[PDB]
Amino acid sequence: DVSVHEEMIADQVRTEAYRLGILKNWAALRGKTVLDVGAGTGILSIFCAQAGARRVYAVEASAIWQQAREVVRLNGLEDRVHVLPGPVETVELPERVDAIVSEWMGYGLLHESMLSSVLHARTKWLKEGGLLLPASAELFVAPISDQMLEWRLGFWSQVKQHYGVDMSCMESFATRCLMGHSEIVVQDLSGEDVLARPQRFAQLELARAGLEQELEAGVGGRFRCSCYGSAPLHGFAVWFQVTFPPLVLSTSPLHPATHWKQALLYLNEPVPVEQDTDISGEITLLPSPDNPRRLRILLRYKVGDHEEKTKDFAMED
Amino acid sequence: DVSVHEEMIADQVRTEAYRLGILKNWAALRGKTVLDVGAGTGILSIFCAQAGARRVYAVEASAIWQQAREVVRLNGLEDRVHVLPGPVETVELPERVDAIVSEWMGYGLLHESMLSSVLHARTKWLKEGGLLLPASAELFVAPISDQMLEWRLGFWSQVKQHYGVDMSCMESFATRCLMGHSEIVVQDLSGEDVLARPQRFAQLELARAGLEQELEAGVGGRFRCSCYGSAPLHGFAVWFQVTFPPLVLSTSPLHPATHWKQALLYLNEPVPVEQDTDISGEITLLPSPDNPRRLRILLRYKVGDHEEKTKDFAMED
Ligand SMILES: COCn1cc(CN(CC[C@@H](N)C(=O)O)C[C@H]2O[C@@H](n3cnc4c(N)ncnc43)[C@H](O)[C@@H]2O)c(N)nc1=O
Ligand SMILES: COCn1cc(CN(CC[C@@H](N)C(=O)O)C[C@H]2O[C@@H](n3cnc4c(N)ncnc43)[C@H](O)[C@@H]2O)c(N)nc1=O
Repeated sequence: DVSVHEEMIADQVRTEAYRLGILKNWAALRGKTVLDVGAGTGILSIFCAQAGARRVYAVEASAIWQQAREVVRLNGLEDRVHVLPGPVETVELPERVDAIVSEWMGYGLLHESMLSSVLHARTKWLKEGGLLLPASAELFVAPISDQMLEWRLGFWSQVKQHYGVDMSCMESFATRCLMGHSEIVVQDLSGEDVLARPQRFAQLELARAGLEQELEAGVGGRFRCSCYGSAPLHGFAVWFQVTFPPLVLSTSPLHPATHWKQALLYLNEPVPVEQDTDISGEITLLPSPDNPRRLRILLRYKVGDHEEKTKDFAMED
Repeated sequence: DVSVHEEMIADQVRTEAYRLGILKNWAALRGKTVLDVGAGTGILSIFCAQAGARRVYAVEASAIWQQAREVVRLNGLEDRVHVLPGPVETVELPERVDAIVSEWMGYGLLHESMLSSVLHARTKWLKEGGLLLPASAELFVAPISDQMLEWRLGFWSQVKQHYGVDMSCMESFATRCLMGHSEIVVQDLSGEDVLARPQRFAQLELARAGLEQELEAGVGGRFRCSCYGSAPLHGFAVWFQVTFPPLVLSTSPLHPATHWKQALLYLNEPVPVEQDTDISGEITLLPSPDNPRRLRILLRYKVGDHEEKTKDFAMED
């Protein structure tokens, strides 16, 4: 229960990006009012007060709201930051607000579906022309050769050289277990895993008319790239960045690691690729039919001269 | 599902200890018959055949028995190693056996309670004077100051120095979450965490009359030690070793790491200790009332001049 909060506060990229994204908007926040949607243990509301906000409403649905109230008190801000328990959809604020801040991004950007609550608060509580922090988000994909996966699968074929027993038949079993499922896998990668230049496949402007309906219909787009070299293709990694009106908070595997890691879409088995193998496809992020908070990703892809294939993923538990 | 098997075969201590423990008994195994209780993917049965066993019955209750049959075939041993699906309690072997091998140890030695199946097979299938591999087990305890836990709890009090927001009130919350529960926690430690000389608190001779009834009544004993230095005491670590009639397979945090890690018994909160603080107590490993395969540990302990305390733990899921 503390574990998610520990991961957040140990994430220097996340924490410093928000701290400085908020501080860069001092001019817009000075003497103004802020709503923190899903304030958690409260650090973003405190940052907003430290950037000069007159008053901050920290709205938190979970039990941890009590810790935000204590953090506010410890920092001497109890008369300017008000912690309000419950869903933002039904909280009663005493006034409309000049800015909304929220740490709404989930794995694969949209898992848990919190953006809809930020948009609900924007409509209900944000003053005309008010500020959203962050203001926008971009989605990226790249083909991957997951070096750790390669090693895990291949180790069965190395048992003979280490213990004198051939265990290579386990490779196919392990491949079925680790790649043959249809779950999105959250795992951190690096440049050593990235097989082609990353491609931006969608852009979300949080204030833009129609975004709520786009989320319901599916967010995404097509991509195309060409492989850097020869390797087993394991699938694709999806990640995001968000922008504070600019400072960019990135979750790319080519940038410093974050608690969001990346969302991995594994093909049913490895596919050999070579330098300049063309890969194209389409990725759509959707709410799951049974749970709208569980991310679903529909992947279409075409590797080289192979036929276009499809794989329909749901977020791992 | 493959994950437990990957962890096993990547555990060089486990795999080499069994390989050499088996090979050291070549004289007793040459031309003889072996039962492998819970053969899994089969490597121990193959090792026994490579030590000269005439015939090996590899008994495996789970679905993975099919992989053991394929591993046996890949190594050309299908006419000497027979993979038999189902519980050893009801398998029909064609003959009594000269030796039993088994990888029966769980976390905290007895979690999952597989030893009882080895003892059932000994009674039912082992010839008089036959060999058990391993033959014996010892249980150890030491007081611990878990350096990673210390850092995790203390990081809340460092937030002010890194981001300018006091979050020290989260320390008590985090302590309640991470130490205030009554679950056994499986985690690997090292010498940096060990606060006093480890103490052996029980010895199990697998062939000895009465062991089945001891397991039901509880295995364990008293211990006493004196702390090396000043540190927050977080509780105790429990681990085991097993002996092949001698080669010792150790899961101590002072020895190379294994997939069994150690079983950690955290006190409800840290207790300061100093050089030469005397600690005494008693540890009993028991089957859980509701699930006999789930390990329960009853801990009595006395730190310095503090009163004796009790904590009743059950294995984490
Ligand atoms: C998104 O997926 C990752 N994710 C993120 C968080 C981060 N936290 C805290 C945010 C942060 N600013 C701090 O603690 O500093 C977001 C918090 O937002 C809360 N929340 C969600 N929808 C709400 C609503 N309609 N009204 C009010 N509160 C709502 C939710 O209960 C979390 O406590 C978490 N805890 N778990 C997660 O898996
Ligand atoms: C103990 O706690 C850790 N532990 C261990 C294993 C190791 N394996 C495989 C052993 C090994 N020699 C190989 O695969 O090389 C032990 C195997 O033993 C099987 N088993 C248990 N009781 C049985 C019975 N009465 N009759 C027949 N088979 C039985 C069980 O289904 C496992 O597959 C595992 N898989 N999970 C775990 O959590």
